[PDB]
Amino acid sequence: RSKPKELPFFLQLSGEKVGDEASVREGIHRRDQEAQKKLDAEEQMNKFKVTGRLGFESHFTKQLREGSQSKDYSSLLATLINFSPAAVDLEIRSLNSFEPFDEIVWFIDALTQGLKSNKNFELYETFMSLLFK
Amino acid sequence: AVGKNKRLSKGKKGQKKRVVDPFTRKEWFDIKAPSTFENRNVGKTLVNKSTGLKSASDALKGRVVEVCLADLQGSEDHSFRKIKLRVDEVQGKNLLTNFHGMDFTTDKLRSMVRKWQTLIEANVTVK
Amino acid sequence: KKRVIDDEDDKEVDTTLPGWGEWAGAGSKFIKKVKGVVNKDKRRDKNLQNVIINEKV
Amino acid sequence: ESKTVVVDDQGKPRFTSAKFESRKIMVPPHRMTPLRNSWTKIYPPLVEHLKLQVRMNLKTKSVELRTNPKFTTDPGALQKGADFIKAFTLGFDLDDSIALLRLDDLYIETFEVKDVKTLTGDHLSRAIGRIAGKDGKTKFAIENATRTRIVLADSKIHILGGFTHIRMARESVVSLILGSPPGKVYGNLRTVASRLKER
Amino acid sequence: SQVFGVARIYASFNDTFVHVTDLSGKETIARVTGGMKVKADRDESSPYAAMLAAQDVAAKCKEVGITAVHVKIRATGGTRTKTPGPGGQAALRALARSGLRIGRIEDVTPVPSDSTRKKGGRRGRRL
Amino acid sequence: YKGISLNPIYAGSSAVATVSENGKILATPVLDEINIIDLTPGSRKILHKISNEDEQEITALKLTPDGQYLTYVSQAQLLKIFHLKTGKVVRSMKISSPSYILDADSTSTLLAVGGTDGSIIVVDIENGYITHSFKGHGGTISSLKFYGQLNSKIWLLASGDTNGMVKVWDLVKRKCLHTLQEHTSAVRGLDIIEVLNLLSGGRDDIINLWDFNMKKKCKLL
Amino acid sequence: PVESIVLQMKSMAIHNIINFPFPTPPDRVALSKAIQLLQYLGALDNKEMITEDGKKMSLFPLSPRFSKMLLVSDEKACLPYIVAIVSALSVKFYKSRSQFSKLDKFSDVFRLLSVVSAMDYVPKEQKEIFMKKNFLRGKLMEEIVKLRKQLMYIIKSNTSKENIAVVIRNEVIQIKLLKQMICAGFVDHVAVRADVLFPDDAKITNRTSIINIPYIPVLATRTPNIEDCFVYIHPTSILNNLGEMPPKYMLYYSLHLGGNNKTRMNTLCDIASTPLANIARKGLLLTYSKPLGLKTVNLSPTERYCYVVPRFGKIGWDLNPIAVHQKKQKGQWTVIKFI
Repeated sequence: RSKPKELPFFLQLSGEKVGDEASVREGIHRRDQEAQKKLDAEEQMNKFKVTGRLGFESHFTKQLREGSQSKDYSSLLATLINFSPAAVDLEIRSLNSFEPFDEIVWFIDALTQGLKSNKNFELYETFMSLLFK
Repeated sequence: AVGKNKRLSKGKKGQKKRVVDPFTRKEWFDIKAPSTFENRNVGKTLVNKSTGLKSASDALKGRVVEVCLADLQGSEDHSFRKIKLRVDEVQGKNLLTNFHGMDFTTDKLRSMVRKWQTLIEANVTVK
Repeated sequence: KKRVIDDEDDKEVDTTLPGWGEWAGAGSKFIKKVKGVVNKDKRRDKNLQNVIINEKV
Repeated sequence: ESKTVVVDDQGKPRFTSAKFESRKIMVPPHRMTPLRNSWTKIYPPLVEHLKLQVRMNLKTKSVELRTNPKFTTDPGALQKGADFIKAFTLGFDLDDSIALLRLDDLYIETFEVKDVKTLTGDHLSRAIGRIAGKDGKTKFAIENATRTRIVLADSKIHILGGFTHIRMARESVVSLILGSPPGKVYGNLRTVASRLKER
Repeated sequence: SQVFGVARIYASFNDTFVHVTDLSGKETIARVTGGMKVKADRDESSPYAAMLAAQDVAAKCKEVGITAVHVKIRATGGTRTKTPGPGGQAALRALARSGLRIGRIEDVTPVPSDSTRKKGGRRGRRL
Repeated sequence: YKGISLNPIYAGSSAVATVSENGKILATPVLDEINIIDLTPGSRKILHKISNEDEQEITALKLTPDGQYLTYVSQAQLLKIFHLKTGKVVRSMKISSPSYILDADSTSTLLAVGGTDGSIIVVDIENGYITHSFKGHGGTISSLKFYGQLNSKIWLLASGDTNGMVKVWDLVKRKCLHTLQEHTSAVRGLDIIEVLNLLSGGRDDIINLWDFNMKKKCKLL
Repeated sequence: PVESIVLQMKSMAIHNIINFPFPTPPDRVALSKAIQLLQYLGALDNKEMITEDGKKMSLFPLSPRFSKMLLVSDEKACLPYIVAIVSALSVKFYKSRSQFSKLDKFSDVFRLLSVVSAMDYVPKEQKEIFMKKNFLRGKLMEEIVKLRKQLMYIIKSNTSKENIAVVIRNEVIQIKLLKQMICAGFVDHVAVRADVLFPDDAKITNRTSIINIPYIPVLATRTPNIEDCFVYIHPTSILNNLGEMPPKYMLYYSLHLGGNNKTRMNTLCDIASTPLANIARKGLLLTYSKPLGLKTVNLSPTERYCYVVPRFGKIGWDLNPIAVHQKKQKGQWTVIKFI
């Protein structure tokens, strides 16, 4: 709801638009728009070309992995509470979902430990609802 | 019309089966122009059959072909002119032809006739 | 200065029409002058360093 | 290419891999002056979008369109250009003949007043007067109604447009020749234009 | 090199014949009709009719092997109209697109010198 | 009411029907389709109708002496080679000349097409790529013929013209070996027999027989 | 040739290759190394099934690295040079060696390319005076030419290439594509030079022969023992303690331990970030990161464009951020094409 709002030289007309009722009586661009959308996304990607060297592992997943190694996610709960909501939704949607399901199992472990910790209960349950979303 | 709502008439009661094989039973013959012209060899015509050598001879004796002098002489400036020849003797897939008549083309005649001059026509007979 | 000089100078157009002579086509292949308001050498801002006099005005 | 044979299984062999055209068209002098006048807006679509070598023999008063064996692409380009120059020769406007080049189903039809009804002189003058109308009003009415282009020569008349469009224009013109007043034929024009706009 | 046939294109007012013959007009290679290509009675005088006609005629003509054709268009002639119609122009375009080598275009319409009466009457023929 | 529709088999287009070495198979053009029918004593049936397009008629078609491939040329200047096992067109390529004569080798490895312009092209059947294209004579092709042994190194390709001419070519060298002008009209049929002797049926009246060699030894037998 | 034999088993439907018995079985750790190396090379996926690449390698009767060379070089169209390379590797002297090392192209694969090209350039016994000027071996050189014509015939018969005129003949050059295909052959033997003992800090102080101390960590995650190890250049290679060198990574042939307990790489190719990215992408080691201010358009739940920094990695090193058009299927964001 908050996204903003906004010829060939050889014409190709059809037998009804021109006077060709014989071809009418015996009558026998969405893909262009898809390719156009591919072109606009390509324009966005070649537009942004910042070559600043950034880290491989992000801070959130690094802290989550460290919490799973330590078998305690207290620091992860801390940074989760301190996150910005857009960052929360971007990270939760960009979890990794493979066949071992390591990240999802660790996230559920963290939320169980948090609900046992009994602080910001509204936030922990809305985090789990966002995960199920 | 070959439509299903074309009302049938007396018409197509008894047909024939298309088994004549016409352009296999027909035969190609090359014609040739008199020596007065430059490029004599022009085209090939179609004889109905070869069982009748009389048929080939009579059809080719009756043939009246027509060409244009531009293509006959290589100079395309004789575009408007046109001659008619008629074939009169045959010899072995090769025909000898002679002169029969002449004409212009109607586009040239209409482009000649203008609106602020007088036209004069002479109409003679000779031998 | 270059703008107004090319403005006021006498033009020379090429009225060569492709066509009439020979094959003017994609495969392979009549000049008149119109006097301007002044010639480039008849101007009265030559030899003046920083002056632009418009003879059209 | 070199030539060697490879004997496959089952003894099979194995090998490896290894016209210009011209038209001419005349031009009458009364349409040769506008040809010289607006020639520079004629040859660019012929040479750029059609790939058609153009000459003009002013010694024979003709225009020649020759297509090149390698530079051109489409076969029908030559016939399209010939129809283009033919429409301009018959006397249509330049943009309208460009439209004939631009589309593929525009046709040109021609017929005469003595091919409708034999008229003798002064009546023929009044018949062309009734077709033309005061300052081309009836003529441009037929134009705007049926989406066509009408050219009145001395006697011959020319209609450019789609097939059914020039058919309806021919009907209206023939009724005008037989003597229907411009009020009645204008009412019929706005009726046929109403139903044509609705469809 | 090439071989030439004569494509006589009779663009009638309510029909269209595309008759291809050899030189001299004796042997007829192929012949069609507008209605016979398209099964209606309005559409027997259509550009679509002429296009289908010329496509199948060019098929038969290339079958026999004639690469190039001189073309002789024709209107109905007589005391009727004397100019070839949209059907004829459509047939010509369709032949050129079908790819027979077009050699030379003529318009042999029988223009009466001094015609008889026409079918209309004193008030006018049509409408 | 119950209704059993009986359909025509060899109708419409003037192209020859073809069979393999066994009578078990047949391929036939109806006006746009190629019906394949099995003939077996008693249990003659149909296999599958191929339905490329109703517009263009089949110009020619050929089925190899083993029932494995079907090669057909339609009205547009292209050849479609079609697998018979899977029942699927394997390849299709334009030839830019309306082909009318298709001759396959006894072995299923080579098939040659020939049209009206005079140029012929011979294609490999299993892999649809043309080995070589002969410019040929300037006349319209009326017949072709192959000579190939099962395990050999010499292959001959003979073309019978609308002119009274037969051009025999080497295939492993691709040279105009012998140009025999003997007939007066088209060569409707051709043949090559083992020693070499060559037969040519010229449609006017003639059945020519030429003694023949790889070298310049070729006279009228 | 255990990589090729397990390739043969996979292409002929042996799916329990550890459990597959022999009369005399080879080393199981060795065969598992072969599995992981071909999985990295791209003949096999992470779930051990064959690929189209592996089918082509099984039709090829030769080594997997060399057949990878031939496949990618048949794609990028440098067939005579690559067949010279594989034939040579299978079967003033300093002024001449510099002239045929051909600055700037530092890799001795390109040097011996210049050798074989100048050899086919020169006619007879000037051939002999040329090879005595260049201290070569004429017998090895004719071995190169006969083997390269032979492998030309081999890949013609395997029909990976287009052949007209059936008999097979041998015949700027796009150096980026050349080093790219050499990378495709030479993975996983990667190494990356390190500051500051390698650059121009070490221009002191010897005359007429300067030493620029090679300080280069070697990496390969399929070989985690030698992963991230300091290496020094081999002296017979033409990069013997050279300096002022523009690129950063080198793909080598093989490591070997020699005198003063010093390890050395055999032969080198000078490579950078996006060729490593393309080749490891076709392979396996490019484990990607989450995308990332830069926009990440998502067309469909399956398809998106995004800016990802990939990891070449007991640890590996990472690379530039690349824009990538990747698809989500089978529960992972696999990569189709680069930007």
